[PDB]
Amino acid sequence: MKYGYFDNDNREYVITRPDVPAPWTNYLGTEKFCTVISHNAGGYSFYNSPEYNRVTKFRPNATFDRPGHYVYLRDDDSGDYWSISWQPVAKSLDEAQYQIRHGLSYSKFQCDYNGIHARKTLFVPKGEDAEIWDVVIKNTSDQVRTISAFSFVEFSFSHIQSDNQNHQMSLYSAGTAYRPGLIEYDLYYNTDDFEGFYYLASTFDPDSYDGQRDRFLGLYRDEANPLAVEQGRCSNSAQTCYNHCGSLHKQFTLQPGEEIRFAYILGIGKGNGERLREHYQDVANIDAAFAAIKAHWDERCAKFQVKSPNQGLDTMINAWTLYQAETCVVWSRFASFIEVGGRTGLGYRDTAQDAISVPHANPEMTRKRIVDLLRGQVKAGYGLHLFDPDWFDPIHGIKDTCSDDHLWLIPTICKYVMETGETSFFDQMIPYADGGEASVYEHMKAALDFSAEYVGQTGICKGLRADWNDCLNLGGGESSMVSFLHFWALQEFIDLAKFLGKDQDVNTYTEMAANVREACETHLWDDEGGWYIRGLTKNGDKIGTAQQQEGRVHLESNTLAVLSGLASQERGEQAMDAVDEHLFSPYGLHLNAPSFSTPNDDIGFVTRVYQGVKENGAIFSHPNPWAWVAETKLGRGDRAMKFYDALNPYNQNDIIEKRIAEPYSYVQFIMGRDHQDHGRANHPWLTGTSGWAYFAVTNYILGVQSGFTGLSVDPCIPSDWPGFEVTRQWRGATYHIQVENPDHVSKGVKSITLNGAPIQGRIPPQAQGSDNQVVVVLG
Amino acid sequence: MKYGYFDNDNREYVITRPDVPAPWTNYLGTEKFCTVISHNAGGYSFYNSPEYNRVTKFRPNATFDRPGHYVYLRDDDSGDYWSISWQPVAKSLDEAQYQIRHGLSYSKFQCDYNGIHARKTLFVPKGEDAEIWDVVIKNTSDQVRTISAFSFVEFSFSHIQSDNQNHQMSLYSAGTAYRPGLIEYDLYYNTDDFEGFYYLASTFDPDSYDGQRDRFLGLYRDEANPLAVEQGRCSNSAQTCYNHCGSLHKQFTLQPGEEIRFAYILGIGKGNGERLREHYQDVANIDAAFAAIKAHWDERCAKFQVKSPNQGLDTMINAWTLYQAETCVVWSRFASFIEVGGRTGLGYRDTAQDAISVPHANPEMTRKRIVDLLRGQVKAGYGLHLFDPDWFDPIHGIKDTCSDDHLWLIPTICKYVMETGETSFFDQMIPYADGGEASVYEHMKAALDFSAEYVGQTGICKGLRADWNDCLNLGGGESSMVSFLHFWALQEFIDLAKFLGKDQDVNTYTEMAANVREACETHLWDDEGGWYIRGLTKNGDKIGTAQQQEGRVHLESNTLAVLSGLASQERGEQAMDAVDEHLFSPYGLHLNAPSFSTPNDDIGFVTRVYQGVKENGAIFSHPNPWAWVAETKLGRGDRAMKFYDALNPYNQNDIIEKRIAEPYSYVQFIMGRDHQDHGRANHPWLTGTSGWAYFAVTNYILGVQSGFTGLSVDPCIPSDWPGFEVTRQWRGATYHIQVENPDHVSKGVKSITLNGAPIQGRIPPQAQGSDNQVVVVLG
Ligand SMILES: [Ca+2]
Ligand SMILES: [Ca+2]
Ligand SMILES: [Ca+2]
Ligand SMILES: [Ca+2]
Ligand SMILES: [Ca+2]
Ligand SMILES: [Ca+2]
Repeated sequence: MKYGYFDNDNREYVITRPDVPAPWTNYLGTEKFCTVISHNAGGYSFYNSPEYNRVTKFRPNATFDRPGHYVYLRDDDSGDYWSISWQPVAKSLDEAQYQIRHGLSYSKFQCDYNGIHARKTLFVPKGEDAEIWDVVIKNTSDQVRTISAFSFVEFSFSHIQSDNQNHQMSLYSAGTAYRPGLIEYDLYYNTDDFEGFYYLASTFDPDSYDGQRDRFLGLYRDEANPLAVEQGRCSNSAQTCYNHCGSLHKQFTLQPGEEIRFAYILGIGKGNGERLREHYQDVANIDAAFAAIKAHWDERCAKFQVKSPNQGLDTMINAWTLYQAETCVVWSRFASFIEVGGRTGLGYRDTAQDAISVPHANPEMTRKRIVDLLRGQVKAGYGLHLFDPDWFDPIHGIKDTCSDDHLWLIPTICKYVMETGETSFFDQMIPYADGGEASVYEHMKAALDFSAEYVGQTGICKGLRADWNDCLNLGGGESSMVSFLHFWALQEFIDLAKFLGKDQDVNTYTEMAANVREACETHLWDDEGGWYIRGLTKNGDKIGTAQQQEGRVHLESNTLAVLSGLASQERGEQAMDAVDEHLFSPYGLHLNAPSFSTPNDDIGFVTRVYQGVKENGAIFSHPNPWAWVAETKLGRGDRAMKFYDALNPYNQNDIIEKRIAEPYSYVQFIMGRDHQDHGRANHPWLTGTSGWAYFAVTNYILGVQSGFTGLSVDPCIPSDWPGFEVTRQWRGATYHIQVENPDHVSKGVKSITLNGAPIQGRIPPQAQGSDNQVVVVLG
Repeated sequence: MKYGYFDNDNREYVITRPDVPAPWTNYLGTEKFCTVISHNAGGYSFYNSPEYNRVTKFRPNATFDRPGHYVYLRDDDSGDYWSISWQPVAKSLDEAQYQIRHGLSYSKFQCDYNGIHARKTLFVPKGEDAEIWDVVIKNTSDQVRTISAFSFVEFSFSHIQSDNQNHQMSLYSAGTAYRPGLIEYDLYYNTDDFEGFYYLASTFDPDSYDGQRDRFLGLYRDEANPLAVEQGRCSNSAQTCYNHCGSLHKQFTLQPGEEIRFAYILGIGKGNGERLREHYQDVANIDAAFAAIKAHWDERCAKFQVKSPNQGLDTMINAWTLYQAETCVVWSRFASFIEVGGRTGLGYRDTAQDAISVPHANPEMTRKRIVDLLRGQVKAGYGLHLFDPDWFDPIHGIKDTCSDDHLWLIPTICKYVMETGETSFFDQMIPYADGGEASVYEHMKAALDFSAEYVGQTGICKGLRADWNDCLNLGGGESSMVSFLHFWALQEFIDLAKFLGKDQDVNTYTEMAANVREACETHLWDDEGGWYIRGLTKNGDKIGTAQQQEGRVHLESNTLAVLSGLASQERGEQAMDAVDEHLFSPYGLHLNAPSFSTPNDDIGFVTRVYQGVKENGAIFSHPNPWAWVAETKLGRGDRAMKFYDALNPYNQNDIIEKRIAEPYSYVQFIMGRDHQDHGRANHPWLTGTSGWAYFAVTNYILGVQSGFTGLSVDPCIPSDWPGFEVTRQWRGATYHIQVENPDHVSKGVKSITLNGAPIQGRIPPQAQGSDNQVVVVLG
């Protein structure tokens, strides 16, 4: 079953039926004001901090996704009413036709019902901290129609906790006041004239309004049947205390075929509402704002475009996965329909990894997040697991430290400089979170040295998940994954030091890497099963062996052994063959197998998790891309693509009855074979899977990699591919890459010509604005 | 307008119309399992800790109070369905007749609709950690009817925060399994076989069941129209992960006039469900359990009964206010429809005050809370503002200390011993929260000494509310109220030391009290306005003077000046006359006047609060009873009763359109004259107003006071009262008190006779089980 389709021409996902088994969401905003909106217009907005500056409310994890940003239409001759979004009124789908088009930073809602055509486009314009509701109403009937429009948003008390609890305080913390076409919401305890005021305005001069939620909705009614909408007029309520809303109403008389256009604006700050309601009265200003949003992504998408034999890959890489990846980098991981309170700010390992994905499209935000992470690192070398970047924008101990967080930052910083050429970044002085300062280069060495220190007696990095927090504590237990990650970070740093001429560091870290490789190859390989173990308990018992009954094969250790470059080709192929044989499924690769069924605290919390769920036997998406990278390094492009196709949401567009979640977004995890809901995808949007998937496909399958001295093209594709084409923008120059595979191999470059001239090695960075033809022949 | 009436005979409040403007709630449970339930069956249950052991979910502060404990009935011949409680199905009130009877620790729901009579009694039986749903269905039509019943509860993830957020974890933290007539809910991460398991069972053998919320309710539906109920059968769902519910269904065939009875049981712990569903199959066991709940309160109510000319006073004192007061002592202040997360445990000043109210009815719980408070006190002498008694059941600094918390404990402990005669309690060794131990007596001296130390240069106690937390910080600013409270606590302690023969302490604290009185009479009286000021800013500016434009007269300082016994009769009368003239309203006494309109941090956060709201000009209920006590000490019974009648919820039974909240419960505050909603009552049930109101009426208006050596009867009533009667149980003996007022005075005892013999002074404690006639003649 399917509920929509991909519109490649307009870069939108079209939902043709609104009764989807779950809310399919989209993100509005590219700067500070953000809105998480569903195909049923359910959702909320926040400014900068989802935890402390929520703008409109949200009652999560319920059968309905309310409240939202709704527009109710009413036929004043009959009293009939409906919403432009299907919910909350939920007019019969046998009577009304709904369509939702989720685009990049905008969502279009459409409803055709009983002679009235209505469209509503929600988007956050660049340059403003507000959301525009561009509404168009057309009378498609043969008679004069009188239609009233009502907006609705329930204003938040700003702190999520204040919306969820402590109402003894929050119910008396705000008030509403009215001025022509503007409901002004005052957070009374927040004296900042900007952050302490919200508003809902209309470009039309209202006939009525409501600032009190209980008056608009009415007693024993909810968003599905507001009293104001039913009776055809608001109560013109506005007062201090209790729950507030932003409802503006206007009646329109439409001749047959006549259409009208107007807008509502939800925003923050005194003075902005009166200004924008006037500004957008000239619809040309709305169109101009929308055009800027289209341009924003056109510019980004154009920096990497691919044309290959795989339509699913092309569709996702050329738009959706880039979009999801950058969304993570810009908005972080704590504002969705799943993350709705508590954790806020930046997760160290999450953003460190996310930031490696789109420096080619958004270098400024990538640099910002990297600086945030460097500022969130302590002198010891590790990073604060969870912190608010605003804290350090001009601290926990080793017990709460997660052994891998800081290491992910190394490859990411190296990639950022490779991409932008900002080599001076390494000399920039950045303060440590716990006092003092050091250059970016030294921050990096502090991270590498930390992991070299925190190892066991056999030379393996400490790290094991004891509690329910996905954190590799240092309280006992060694992790194969951390050692492999350390090796990878070391290889990256070695290349850097070599490029910078830091001979002393080259020797130091080459030696360190050498010791890591020897220790891993000696202690982590299981020659009975033919794979790498997950690690060892604090008592020295190997976890992930061929002799154990549960948790024998682990995805993370085996994929990273190869991705890092530590594993030999021989062990790499066998380990990945075990991954394929024991972990592959039509929905993607399982994290481990068999699932754990016996609680064992020496192994970790994973033994206390349901089978086929989360860390215990589920298809955890994040590590899947690592398997693709591993396969490309082994030269098995067909194997890599088998894995890619299985996880690609695009290919599951017509199995929603099983997947449930959005077919345009990667999710945190899919229920594994051991759970009765095997196949159901959970937690779309804010997952590191998107950044890694984008990175894996662009840099390893398609094989396009920026470097310190040149651009490399070394693809690993399915042998049956006749070739493919990529448009890559790097350091201000364009590279039109054409890959030819006449001998039908998977990997191996026979020749590369730059502008008609054969070259050997990487492509040197060309002049600013230059357009270069690059022909790569595999063989 | 009214929505019900008081049924004095059955000690229940009868709601005859369910479309009340707000949820009118009741509390089920007397031991550890508690349920906050509304007249629409909305609400939730928790075990011991509302924060960490919630049993069923609750979506607060919304237009509907859901979810709840619902029973849906369906006519299987027509497909029509409705709930026994009006909501959530909300059958037209022109078609169905609903009645709800809230009783002491039980609630009866009734629905008469289209030939079917149904009753549902919810109550938590003593001895079990569960809630019984006693259901009776009767066919009152002239034809055979086939009716199906469905239960519904949405199981909580136990931690309130886990229900509200962090679903990335909680959605995979539980599961359901089914056994005949029992849905077993497993909190997977809680290994305790008792606390880590909930259940919903039925005495009947089910025809179908549902453990998955999404299957019972169905897609794009909610509690108002469950798919299972509409289709007439559950889907027999049960699995791990996602949201769970407890739905058991059974179809019944009823002959005309035939009725059936069965029960659902919501509870905690493995093994209990199978046991209780079987136990209650014999309805006699349900009746026996209900009888125990009636007995529980019959015993308590009988210990103090009054018959006076004031029906409102009698109705409330004989049942409702005692009930509300004891509810606060037993369940604390953090579980209602307003307090739904965050703060949990015990508020020091809240419980210290609450515990003075019902030692005559529940001495065991009173003693327990007193010990909790003593354990929550630090060596320095102050108490932890908010703490969990379980923490100390076998710490903040002076910056987070609230200057009055510990002082309230003194009069409360003295009262407890006076009431029970447990003089040995003073010698009991109790550990301080921050290490070490001392006798109860010494704990008390530590509190008194602390306040003597933390005073200003003029001798007034430090204390002023700087932030939004109702805490009198010691960071600068002096409080009249704290000094008066200190004096009151000192007078109480002096009487104690005198009784115990501690001459040295008698001299020490008499001297301390003397200094407090001199300092207050010298610096806190405003001879221009004729009242006591609120206090002084850290800069020495008096707050609450006749010359100021805002916040001139304050209720707390003026009432306590008299209640404490510090103020002279002359200043007392004038100060209280100012209270009457400037603060009295038909809804009760305002906290201060005029309201503040200019932010002034030297004065406190009150200057940043909306006018007529909370601390700034609202009718804050808590201090109102202090005014009654003050008036009785001044001998003005008519004035005291004017105040009592104005705040008494009972007298507002027919002005619900203005009051909104329950007419049987005191609330935290009523909107003041300065707010447009003046008259609206906010936050019923968990307010110290109930304990203080009970204490004020029983001990001061009716004037019955237990003492260390005898029982005192010194009433202060309206002059037109011909007299009144009280039945008082004290230390195992009964005192049948008859007060005669032939000369129509307000206060002053001419004579007192004990069992026919005239006596002078207090009534000596009589023999256990004795019944004594006490005749008091005023004159
Ligand atoms: Ca404000
Ligand atoms: Ca510096
Ligand atoms: Ca160019
Ligand atoms: Ca359990
Ligand atoms: Ca001891
Ligand atoms: Ca007796």
